[PDB]
This record gives sequence, C-alpha cells and structure tokens, in this order.
Amino acid sequence: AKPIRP
Amino acid sequence: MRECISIHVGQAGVQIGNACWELYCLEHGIQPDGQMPDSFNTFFSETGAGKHVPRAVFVDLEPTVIDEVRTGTYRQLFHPEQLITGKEDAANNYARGHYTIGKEIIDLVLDRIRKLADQCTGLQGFLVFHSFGGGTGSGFTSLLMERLSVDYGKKSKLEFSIYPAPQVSTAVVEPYNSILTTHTTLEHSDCAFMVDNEAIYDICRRNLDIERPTYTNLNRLISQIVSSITASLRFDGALNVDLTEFQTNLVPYPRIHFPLATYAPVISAEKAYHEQLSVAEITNACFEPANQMVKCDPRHGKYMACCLLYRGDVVPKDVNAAIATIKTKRSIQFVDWCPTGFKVGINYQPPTVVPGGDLAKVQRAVCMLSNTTAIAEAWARLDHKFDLMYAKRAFVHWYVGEGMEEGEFSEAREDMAALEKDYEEVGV
Amino acid sequence: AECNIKVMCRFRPLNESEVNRGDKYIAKFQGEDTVVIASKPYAFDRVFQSSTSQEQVYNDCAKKIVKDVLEGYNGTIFAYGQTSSGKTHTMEGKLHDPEGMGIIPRIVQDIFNYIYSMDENLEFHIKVSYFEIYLDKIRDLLDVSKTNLSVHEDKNRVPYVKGCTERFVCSPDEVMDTIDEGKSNRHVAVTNMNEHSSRSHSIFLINVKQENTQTEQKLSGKLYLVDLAGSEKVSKTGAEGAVLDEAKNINKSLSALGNVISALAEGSTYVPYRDSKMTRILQDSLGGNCRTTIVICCSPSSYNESETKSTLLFGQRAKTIKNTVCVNVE
Amino acid sequence: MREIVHIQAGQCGNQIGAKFWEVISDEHGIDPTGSYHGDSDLQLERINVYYNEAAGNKYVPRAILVDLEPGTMDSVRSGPFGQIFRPDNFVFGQSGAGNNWAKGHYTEGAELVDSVLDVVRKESESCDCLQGFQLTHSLGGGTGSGMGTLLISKIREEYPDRIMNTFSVVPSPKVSDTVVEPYNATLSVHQLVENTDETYCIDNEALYDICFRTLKLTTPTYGDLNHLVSATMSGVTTCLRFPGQLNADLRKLAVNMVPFPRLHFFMPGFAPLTSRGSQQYRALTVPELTQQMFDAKNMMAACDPRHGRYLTVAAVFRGRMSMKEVDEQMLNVQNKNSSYFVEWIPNNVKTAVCDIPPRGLKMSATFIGNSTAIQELFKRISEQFTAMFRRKAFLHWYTGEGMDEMEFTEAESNMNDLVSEYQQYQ
Ligand SMILES: CC(=O)O[C@H]1C(=O)[C@@]2(C)[C@H]([C@H](OC(=O)c3ccccc3)[C@]3(O)C[C@H](OC(=O)[C@H](O)[C@@H](NC(=O)c4ccccc4)c4ccccc4)C(C)=C1C3(C)C)[C@]1(OC(C)=O)CO[C@@H]1C[C@@H]2O
Ligand SMILES: Nc1nc2c(ncn2[C@@H]2O[C@H](COP(=O)(O)OP(=O)(O)OP(=O)(O)O)[C@@H](O)[C@H]2O)c(=O)[nH]1
Ligand SMILES: Nc1ncnc2c1ncn2[C@@H]1O[C@H](COP(=O)(O)OP(=O)(O)NP(=O)(O)O)[C@@H](O)[C@H]1O
Ligand SMILES: Nc1nc2c(ncn2[C@@H]2O[C@H](COP(=O)(O)OP(=O)(O)O)[C@@H](O)[C@H]2O)c(=O)[nH]1
Ligand SMILES: [Mg+2]
Ligand SMILES: [Mg+2]
Repeated sequence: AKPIRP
Repeated sequence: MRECISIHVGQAGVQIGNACWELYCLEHGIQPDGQMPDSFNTFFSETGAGKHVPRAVFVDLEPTVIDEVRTGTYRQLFHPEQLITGKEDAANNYARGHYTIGKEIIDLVLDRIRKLADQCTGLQGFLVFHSFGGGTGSGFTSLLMERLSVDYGKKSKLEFSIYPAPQVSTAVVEPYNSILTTHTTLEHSDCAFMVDNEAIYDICRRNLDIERPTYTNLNRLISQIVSSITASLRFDGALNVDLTEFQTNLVPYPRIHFPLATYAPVISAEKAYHEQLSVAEITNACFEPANQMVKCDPRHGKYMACCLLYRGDVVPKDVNAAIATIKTKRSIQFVDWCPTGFKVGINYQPPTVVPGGDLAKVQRAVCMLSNTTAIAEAWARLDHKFDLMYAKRAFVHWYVGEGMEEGEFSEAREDMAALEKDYEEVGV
Repeated sequence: AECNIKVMCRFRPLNESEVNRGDKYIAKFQGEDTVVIASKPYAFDRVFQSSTSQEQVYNDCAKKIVKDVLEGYNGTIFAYGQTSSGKTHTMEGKLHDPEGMGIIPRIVQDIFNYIYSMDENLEFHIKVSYFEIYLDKIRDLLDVSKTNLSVHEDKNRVPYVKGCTERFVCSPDEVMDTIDEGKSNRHVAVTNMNEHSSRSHSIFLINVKQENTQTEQKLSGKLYLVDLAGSEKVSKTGAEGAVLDEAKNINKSLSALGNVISALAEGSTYVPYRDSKMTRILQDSLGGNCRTTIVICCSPSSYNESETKSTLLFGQRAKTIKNTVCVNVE
Repeated sequence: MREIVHIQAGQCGNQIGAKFWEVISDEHGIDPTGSYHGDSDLQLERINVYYNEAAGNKYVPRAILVDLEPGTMDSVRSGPFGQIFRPDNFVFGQSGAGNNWAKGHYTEGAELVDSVLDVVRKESESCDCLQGFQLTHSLGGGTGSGMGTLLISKIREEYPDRIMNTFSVVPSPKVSDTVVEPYNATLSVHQLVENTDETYCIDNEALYDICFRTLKLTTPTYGDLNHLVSATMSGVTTCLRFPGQLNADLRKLAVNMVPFPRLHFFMPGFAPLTSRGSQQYRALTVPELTQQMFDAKNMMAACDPRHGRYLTVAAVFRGRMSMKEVDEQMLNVQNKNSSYFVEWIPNNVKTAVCDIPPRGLKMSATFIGNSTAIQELFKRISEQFTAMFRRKAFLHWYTGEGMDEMEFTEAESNMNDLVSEYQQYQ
C-alpha cells in the first residue's frame, strides 16, 4: 500500500 | 515422342485416375501386372523387359484410397514411389490443403514430377485430376499448380475438376473451398474442364437406364471423356489435335478457360441395337442441353468456341454435313466475333468397353468441348451460396485457424465477381 | 449517458521495404477527418497524415482519457491493423525518447501530473498490470511463472483476469520500469514485412482508485491500453514453423474481435464476447462502461490495398457502436 | 495411423466402454484373449487405430480406465471381455466422489489425475499419428463429471491441436437419478464448452424410449443402452478403420458440423433399429434408413428436433450403396423439411460412405445432428440450477471441498450465454 497525494 | 504427365489429387482424383488407367491399360493391351503379351509411349514408360511404368502421380493426404490402390488388382502397375500418402486428411479445409498440411508432401510430389519430367523427351503438358470443394482437391491442387507454373510455366497444364452441383452436394464448406481454389488457380491453369456429379447422375438415369449410379460409373464416364481428349496423341488419324491446339482454339481470351465437356453416344447394351448412331445423330445428341456434363442450360448463353474429337469410323463429309446442320439451327447461339467456332479431329481407334461396364460397344463417338457463357450461372449460384454463408461468418474460424487471413475471402469474392463481369462483357 | 467509439486513423510514412519496390502512395486526404482510397470516402473522427508526430496523436486521442480515468470513468485504447502498420509505434514507440514516446508514456506522465494538480484532500492508489495473449494463453509479463491464467467474472458480470501481478506505483519512474520489464518478456519474431513483428496481444492495465477524506466519496477507474498484433498472410509473411502457429492464433483472435465488432454494429443480440480471451477481457471496453478509442494504423502502399480497406471498414463499423458509461461510485 | 486414445471415467463411462470394446473387437474379429480369428484382411489393415500389438499376435486396446472406486473396475476385469485391457492401464483410487463434483475435480480427483495423465502420455507417445481422444462419462455423477472435466482440461492444454470427442451422458429431464444432477451438470458443461471439439449428448430417457418403442424390448437393461451407445460410437469413426467411397475423419466432421466454436453439442442417432419378428417384413434400403435417421423418435437425446432448426447434419453411411441414391435421399429430406433447417447454410447435410457393413447387416448408418433444440436441455438444467441455488440447497458439500459461489455463478452465466447463442440462430 503506497498512496499518492497532491 | 509426345508424352503427358497425369496427376491425381484427392479421393475424387484418385478414383477417376484408377478408372482412367484401367481404360488406358485395356486400350493398349497391357495386363495389370505390367507385362504385354507402339502407340503406348504417351502414357506408359518402358523398362528393360516387360514392365510398363505409367506416368502417374497419385497423391492424397488420406492414406486409405492410395492404400486401396496399393493392395488392389493394379498393385504392380505403378512405381511405388509415385503413389504418395501423408498422415492426416485435409478435413475439407482449404487452409490445411494449402498452408499447413499441404506443405509437408509438396516437396515430395514436386520431386517425383521433376524426376518423371526428366525421363520424357517431348513433354506436352500435365493432366491434373482434382475435385473442387474438398480440402485436398482445393488446397493441395492450388499449391501444386502454383509450383508447376513457377517451375515449368511454358508447358501446358490441363485440369479435370469436379465442380460442385447446384443442388446435390456433400460437404457444407464446399462453397468456401470452391471459390478460394477458383480464385487462386484462375491465373495458372490453361484449360479447366469442369463436370459435376449431378449431371452425370442424370445422364446415367436417362441414357444407361441405371437407377442407382455410383462413383464407379461416373469415373468410367470421365475416363472415356479423357481418353477421347488424349487419343489424338496415342493413335493416328485424319486431323490429329494436340494440347496446344486445345488451348489456342478453346480459350478466346486469357481469363476465359473454363469449358464444359459432353460425350456421346452414352447408351446401354440393349439400345446398342435399334439405333444407327450416325455421325449427324451423334453430333446433334451431343449439342442437346440435357446431355451436358455441367448443370447449366447452354440456351441461356452463347457458344464461343467448340472443338469436336471424333473417333472410330468417321468420314469428313459426314462431319461437314453435321456441322452445317448444327450451324443452321437457331436455338444454338454462336457469338458474333467467332464466325468459325468449330475445330474437328478424327481418330481411327473406336472406343473400348471395359468388361463389366455399363457402356456398350459403339462404332463411333465424339467429345464436344465447348466454351459457353452459360457457365456464368453456375458461378452465380456458387457466389450466392458463398455470400449467404459469409454474411453470418459461418465456419470462418476453421479456415482462419490454420493460416488464412479473413481478407482472403473478400479477395476471392472480388476475383470471382470480376470473372463474372468479364464473362458478361465478352457475351455482349 | 451514451457515447460512441472514437475511431481515429493514422497513416505512417512509407517504409524502406516498400519505397524500393515500385510502390505508390494510394491514400488521398481531403478535409481534416476523411480519407479517400480508390475514390471511396471513409469518414472517421480524425485521420492523421504521414508526417503526424506523437504529440499530435496523443493530444488528439488520449489526453481526454486521462482526465476521464481520474474523474471516475473507465477508458480503453487499442490499435488494430495489418502487420507493420504502426500499432507498436503509436502505443509505445521508443520508451525513453522525449519526442518519440507513444501513448503509454504520455498517459502515465499526464496522469501523474494531473494527480499532482488535484485538490489536497484526495488520496489515490495506482496499480499496474501487464500481460499478453500467446497461443490462447494469458501470460504475465512481470512474472514468468504465471504460464497461463483464467478470465473470471465479477459480481456485476464484468470480466477480469485473476492472478495478474498488481504492482503498486508512486512515481512514473516505477511505471516506466514496469513497462520495460513487461516489454522485454513480450514475444517478438522476424517476419518479411516487419523486422520486430509482435506475436502477442499486450494489455496494459492501470487502476486509479480515488478516495476523498472530507466527503468520504470513493471513485474507481480502469484504464486499458492494448497493443494488438496484426493480421498476417502466409504469402507475404513467409512463416514456417513456430511463426506460422503464432500467425494462426493471431488470425483466429483478430477474426473473433472482428466478429464481435460486427455484432455490436449490426445491433444483434448474442454479441459473441466469449469466442476468445481478448474478446472476453475487452467486453466492458466495447459494449459496457467504457469510453474507448480505436487507433487504426494502416499502410498507405499499393501493395496492401486490400488489407488497408479491411482495416478501414473495421474502423468504420466500430464508429457506430454505442456505449453506456456511468461514474463508478463505490 | 490416426489412432484414438480412449478414456473411461466413472461407472457410466466404464460400463459404456466395456460394451464399446466388445463391439469393436467383434467387428475386427478379436477374441477375448487378444488373439485374432477373423475372416477378412480389412480388419487387420487398420487395427492400429483402436489397438496396439504385442508378442505372439496379441492385441491390447489403448484403453485408459479411471475411477475413484475399484468396484466397477473389478466388474470390468472379471467380465467376459475384461482381460483384454492392459492391467497397468487401470488407474483407481479408493475413496469415491460420492456424487460430488468438487470432490472429483479438486480434492480426490487431483490425487489420481497425475497418474492418469502419465498413462495417457505414454499411450500417446506410443502412437504413430495421434488423431484424437475419446472419453465416456456421465455429467450427473461425481467421479465422471469432475474427473473427466479435469482430465479434458489437462489433455487440451497438453495437446492443443488434436480432436477431443467426448460421448457424455446428460441428465434425464423427467427422472433424476441423483439429487445433485443440476450442480454437476452445470459445472461440467462450464468446462466442456471451452475444452472440447465435439461432444455427443445422450440421455437415458431417449434410450429407454428407443428400446420400448422401436426395439420393442420388454425389459431394457443398462447393457442394451450401452450397446446402443457403442453402436454409434463405432459408427462415428468407421471411416478411420475401413475403406470407402467417401471418407470423413473426426476433424472433417468437426469442420462440417461446427459453424461457431461454442456450438459443438450434437444429438447422436443410429439406423436401422428393428425388433426381432419385424426384420423379415421391413425393407432395407437407403430411403428407409434416411427416414429412420431423421425421425424424432430415433434421436438419442431428449430434445425434439421439431422444436428448433438443424444447423448441420452428418450421415456416416456404411455398406454397399449407390452414392446417387444417398444424395437424392438427403436432398429430398432437406426439401421436404425446409422449415426445420437453417437457410443461411445451404446443403446442411454431410455424407460419408464406408464400404464395409457391420456384421450381419447389409446396410447401416449413423446420424449426428447439431440442432438448436439442444437448448431445451440446457434451459431446464439452468432452471433447476437456479431453483437449487437461490436457496443454497445442497451447497455446503461442494463448498466444503474448496469451491466458491462465484464459480457457480460463472457456470450459470456460461450456460445462459450458450443458450442465448443457440436461440440467436433460430
Ligand atoms: C439374424 C440376424 O440378422 O439378426 C440380426 C437382427 O435380427 C437385428 C434385429 C439386430 C439385433 O440387435 C438387437 O436386437 C439389439 C440388442 C441390443 C441393442 C441393440 C440391438 C442382433 O441382436 C444384433 C446383430 O448385430 C450384429 O451382429 C452387428 O455386428 C452389431 N453387433 C453387436 O451389437 C454385438 C452384439 C453382441 C456381441 C457383440 C456385438 C454391431 C453394430 C454396430 C457396430 C458394431 C457391431 C444382428 C445383425 C442381429 C441380432 C443378432 C439378432 C439389430 O441390431 C443390430 C445392432 O444390428 C436390432 O435392429 C438391428 C437389425 C437386425 O436385423
Ligand atoms: N466423380 C467423383 N467425385 C467424387 C468422388 N469422390 C468424391 N467426389 C466429390 O468430391 C467432393 C469431395 O471431395 P474429395 O475429393 O472426396 O475430398 P479430398 O480432395 O480427398 O480432400 P480431403 O478428403 O478432405 O483430404 C464432393 O463434391 C464429392 O461428390 C469420386 O470418386 N468420383
Ligand atoms: N509513424 C511512424 N513514423 C515512422 N516510422 C514508423 C511509424 N510507424 C511505424 N514505423 C516504423 O515501422 C516499424 C514498426 O512497425 P510497428 O509500427 O512496430 O509495427 P507493428 O504495428 O507493431 N507490427 P505488428 O506487431 O505485426 O502488428 C518501426 O521500426 C517503425 O519505425
Ligand atoms: N447407461 C448407463 N448409465 C449409467 C450406468 N451407471 C450409471 N449410469 C448413469 O450415470 C449417472 C450417474 O453418474 P455416475 O457415473 O454413476 O457417477 P460417477 O461414478 O461419480 O461418475 C446416472 O444418470 C445414471 O443413470 C451404466 O452402467 N450404464
Ligand atoms: Mg480425402
Ligand atoms: Mg507490435
């Protein structure tokens, strides 16, 4: 699990 | 000497060839074992003492029927290297015959033909026997014709096909195979004589009074026709005709090389009597639409060129009278641009009757090979069946799954449509 | 709402193998969206001429699909054509060239840029799948152990491949590395028409799952990028042996795809999706919840006129297919 | 050349295969000990198709018999024609499936499928030109449906370019022998559709009807039904063994009779079929054979062909007969029944004639029909499956062995798609 965010 | 190479492909081809070679061996007085107890070099080759090796190449992907030849009465006639068998059949698949399974015995048949060619001095042409619709007789014959065109080319190439009938048919993928093979082999064959089993069935029913015709009788009739076609080379007579003569008299334009044959008199032993069987009568009966060997009425079209090959006791005065009577008739339509569409050939050898055969001993006979525009309607109905099957795209995956593009069907349809339009144009 | 398939046509420059053998440019272009071959109109959304660059085709074809995938819809882009037509060049091309990169690198770079440009309250998970179809077998191009896989169905009856390696990504560098590893395991054979002919139907899958912290709204997105193999003819390809078997399977699968496209175009009932693995995977792409664009690449030489006409007819029939696309709200 | 590997899975498959091998051996003149005492050379000419050789002119059939219980294998061995089989070929476990598809396809069948495949592979390697595989099973059982499906899938993935013709026994409509017939049938069809080239659907109800009406048998037994199935099994592949005027292999029949990949479920038939005391009065000729073949009562599947349209028909004749007679009979049959035949396929019938009749008969034939009426059987199977699946009845036995509900839904969706496809072409 590797989320990305702005 | 003038010699021809005979090639038989597929079950129909090999059955026809067995009948043809029995007829030839009886004609030249050759026992099935190959020992005779000239005029035989055209179809037979001579060994040091006795044995005669026919110039034949029997090829089939099914080993069954070639094995029947190998074990039959004509076991010691052919050189066993000539009879070629594979492992599996073409399964009524043009793709299997041409691309996948055909390209495993094509080298062997090419080598056998080349070896036979090196042993003939005055080669005249090839007599290819095959059947449209079958997997082998539509795929393997196309590959063989392509190879023969590439290799020899200048040599003549004659075909004796079994055209699919209008109504009577056996396979379900027959229109696909027929259109594919007629698209591929239009540019290679020089004169393809077509027959259909339905017409020969009808001829047997009406003439020989046999209500149950089978493949043996049809093959015997085809053998008689081909013997009449090639008898000019073997024996002497007035106005002998060669294969180049056939091609240059029966093919007006390069893309029109699909004549239809007719034979007469086809009578039984009972009707051998009570009939004069005169030359004029035989010619008239040969021009009748019911006696044609393709299911098409010539009255719905115009004759382009017609060559007659008379046999037996025939005098040119009778031939001229018969031709004049035919010309004066109004029902027959000969095209404007062919003022003389008649070629004649007389040979002194009467037709022979195989023992245990339906045909009767007759003094004289003819083989009328005509190029009429009435063959367009057969192409029309074949194209209609193809279009009906291809609109729903039925059975296409079987052909596509063995190396054939979906666009090849459209290309073949376009070529057949072009052939139809060309026939219509030459008609007017 | 209903949206149509956006078929776009691309014509490549003549290659060396055709320019040196008596060939002539048969394609004649008029306007900006029509192509005339042998005096027969063929109207598409946009027809690209010979000199069209990669930036142009990407901006006119795939930029909308990135925003659609991020917003929550589904997308699908696949290339159909003859051997040596431009499918691999259009889709991927040279992987690292700034000017020669195809649809896939531009899509991934723009998807990451739009993610960076979004609002701060959103969170995203991106997963990448990459497989191919070979001899009616689905092989994972990221793990060679998966020799063959199976296409199953979901609860709401949408097909999907089970067991494909789902590698999470964070930056476009990992996506590019995954693409490279998948490409190196793809099957390539040398035919007469093309030196690097692809013998498998590659598929690129990216799921962009979207979650909002404030409003708890969760949106999904499934983007399919497919690079089909071309229709081949034994006369031109000269295949013998394994290459012939590959050609047989490729022709069978492409015929199945043509059958399903014709079925959708004719408004039939059965719409045979189940005749092949490729037709199964792209079922929702063609007749379901996807906005798909077909990029048909066609050879403009006189030596491939029949194949070019077949490809253009396939594209024309595909333009009339209607799709029902709705936002995936979980 | 063109050999056929024969597989018997389950009690039904084994008791049909035993009669099949007795029938074939009688046709080829092979006595039970494996010796030969025939009368014609055409028997030994193609004895390689269904037999191998051994020292001392002993012929061992290439039969591979598999089951999860040894009782039926023991019954086959102790029978009158049981010692002909190779003793190494019998592959059997000891825990039966108990009419559980999951047990026969996931847990118990997996422990035997490896040795089964080893025997199959050895037999195939010993073959010269492998033409195809032959399997007999019953879809409504545990060992049959599951193990046969698993073995079919494995052999298909091992030999992708060879025919796989399976003679399966579909559940009877009116009478259900086992309470788990719908589940097993649907789960077996879900893989038969994808992993077979031509499957022949037989249901015992039609066999009982044929025996009671045509054969006029007071007490039909399983032996008679297996005998009637063995007759059509032999007649399908008669061209592979004997010469004939027109020859058709299994792949030829598949090309002719399978228009689209998923429509390969066929209804078998046979003729002539008369009762003792009636042969002296009948007329043995081609028109009679064609009328009997195309009748609805003679079909060996519980699907009336009148409620549908034929797609493709194969007629594998046998004996001495005129080709023109056969073609005329087929043409007039197509003409008189234009409503029951499809119009976008001209010449729906196929004909093959083999010039060797079965013993004691002057003429014989076999009927293979691809009718859209076969959707009725699948429709009723799907209806029963939905009825038993809405309420989760009899489901824990299958779920306890490792299956999932999603697999059942996938199988139902596949069956419904096949039904829709068949409905479309009507
Ligand atoms: C005096 C005479 O001619 O007797 C016939 C006979 O009367 C009839 C009624 C037979 C007879 O068949 C039956 O009664 C029968 C019983 C159970 C299941 C099916 C049929 C016959 O028993 C069956 C037997 O069949 C054969 O011999 C075939 O080779 C057949 N053999 C077997 O099925 C077989 C039976 C026992 C052991 C080994 C083989 C066969 C058919 C197809 C493929 C291979 C073999 C024949 C002609 C007869 C009898 C003896 C009365 C019929 O059957 C067959 C298969 O030919 C029934 O309708 C036909 C028409 C026959 O004329
Ligand atoms: N005249 C004649 N026609 C035949 C004969 N056998 C088959 N045919 C016709 O040929 C067609 C079937 O093709 P075949 O020649 O048997 O098939 P094949 O060429 O052997 O190809 P495969 O068997 O599929 O490998 C049908 O139209 C038959 O009517 C025959 O002995 N004589
Ligand atoms: N737009 C283009 N401009 C320049 N060269 C191109 C273009 N499109 C294709 N080519 C060249 O054609 C060759 C590639 O064929 P490619 O475009 O890879 O065929 P393909 O569609 O992948 N063939 P196939 O896999 O059999 O369907 C390459 O070496 C490209 O350089
Ligand atoms: N004709 C015939 N049918 C059978 C025989 N044994 C079982 N059946 C049928 O096969 C079905 C049961 O499947 P079965 O093969 O016994 O289960 P399995 O052993 O797990 O494969 C039922 O419809 C039975 O009527 C037999 O010996 N002959
Ligand atoms: Mg054959
Ligand atoms: Mg490629």
